[PDB]
Amino acid sequence: SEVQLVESGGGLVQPGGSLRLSCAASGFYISYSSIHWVRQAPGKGLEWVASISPYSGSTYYADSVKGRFTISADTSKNTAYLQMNSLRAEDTAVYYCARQGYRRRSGRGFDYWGQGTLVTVSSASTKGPSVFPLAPSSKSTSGGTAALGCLVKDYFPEPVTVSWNSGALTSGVHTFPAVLQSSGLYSLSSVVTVPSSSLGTQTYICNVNHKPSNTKVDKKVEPKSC
Amino acid sequence: SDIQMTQSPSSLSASVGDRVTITCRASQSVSSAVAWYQQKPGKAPKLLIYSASSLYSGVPSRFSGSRSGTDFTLTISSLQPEDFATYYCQQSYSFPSTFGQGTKVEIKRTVAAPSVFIFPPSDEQLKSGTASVVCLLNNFYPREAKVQWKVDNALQSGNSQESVTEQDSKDSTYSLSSTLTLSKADYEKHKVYACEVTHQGLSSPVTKSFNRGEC
RNA sequence: GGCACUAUGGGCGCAGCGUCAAUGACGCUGCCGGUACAGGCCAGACAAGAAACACUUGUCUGAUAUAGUGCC
Repeated sequence: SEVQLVESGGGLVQPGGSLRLSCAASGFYISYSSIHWVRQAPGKGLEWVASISPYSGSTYYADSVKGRFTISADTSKNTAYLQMNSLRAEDTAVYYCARQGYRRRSGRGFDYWGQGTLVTVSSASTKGPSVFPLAPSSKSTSGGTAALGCLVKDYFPEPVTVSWNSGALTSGVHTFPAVLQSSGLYSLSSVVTVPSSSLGTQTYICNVNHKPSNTKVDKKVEPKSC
Repeated sequence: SDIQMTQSPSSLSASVGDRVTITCRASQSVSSAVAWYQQKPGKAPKLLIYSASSLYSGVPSRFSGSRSGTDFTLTISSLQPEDFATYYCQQSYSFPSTFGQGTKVEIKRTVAAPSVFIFPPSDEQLKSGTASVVCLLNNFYPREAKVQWKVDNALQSGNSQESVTEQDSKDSTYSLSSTLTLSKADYEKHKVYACEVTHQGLSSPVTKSFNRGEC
């Protein structure tokens, strides 16, 4: 129960820049097991990166990182490291370090993994969102209900928080995953379905919060009529 | 050459009580150096099977591993509700190590057709010089869905982006959002902007459209 | 790769010197090439050590091997 691994030190870093992840062990002596780094791109799968071997310091790399990354351990500190160099837009991910088990107990299976650190690489500066209403109307009514929403447009970095009527409205909302625009910025929309007859009777406000740029935006969404 | 790990199915929709088998095939012999994982959204992976058939300590017995040469199938005898997640095979036969791309297991329910909504660009955004045209497909199952944008009947490519929700906690349906991006100028050069929605619950592809400058 | 044929500087002939090459091959002599037992040692294979490689320690293959050719 007492094995634990705590990554630390990830962040934003510009393309070509460098960043050193940490991997603190506790509950076991790090020296007698093989320690890995695995990465997982946003929305993608797990991608093995690196490993260093007990008693030998034998290190290994995946092709996509070879010659840039430098896996190491420091047994006086019970910690493993991942030095990352000439980082690329593709290197954006959450990084896990992992303990491969004891040979007789778990083969070469990875029996403990950290909770991951987030590594984001971009040339994009921080930029607060534009919010543009997605106005409800006909073309957005399917009988008793209407769809309406906000576009959170051209912000960096993740995440934003989107609430409706300062949190008072929650059911039937969908806030969508951010999508990365080829400009290096993110952009998402959030939609709410309401009973159509409430369009004249209940006001609706999207509350868009983007702490990195320290901007809070309320957009009243109003119907279009004719 | 690096060993290839390719999984099937890439996603699988099943219900509690189902016998589920995920298959995975290595590009060379990897003996039994194959590990399985369960990963749930936002959390870190959890080991299920090592040595391709050794049930990892503390993992419930409905999980089992199996091998025929380079064929590795992780099978769950009787699906339980906390099993809905992503699964991974891994070879640790040689460095570099290789993971499969992943099999997501989603909840099977009755076919539900999308409700389609479209939203023309704001007066506010158009003032900025950009026009984004948004199509929402609401509360459908299964996930598979064609969104096809037409501007004066011309099929659009490379100017739209899609986003999908995770299967809903309460009706186990999804929602998708395709946004068309245009320059303001590209927008005023045309009149009819349309969303074409093609889906299994629909008898034929449904379309929602508008005319630039409509009340 | 397997088979069949054929040949057989100790699995470790070197003073070695080169070369390719990043380390085994290759080449070049020169001695010695007699015979066998070696010791020792090395390499491959495997196993265990908190152990993918490396290491330690244990057995095992090193004419059941090695090589040229022929053949599918």
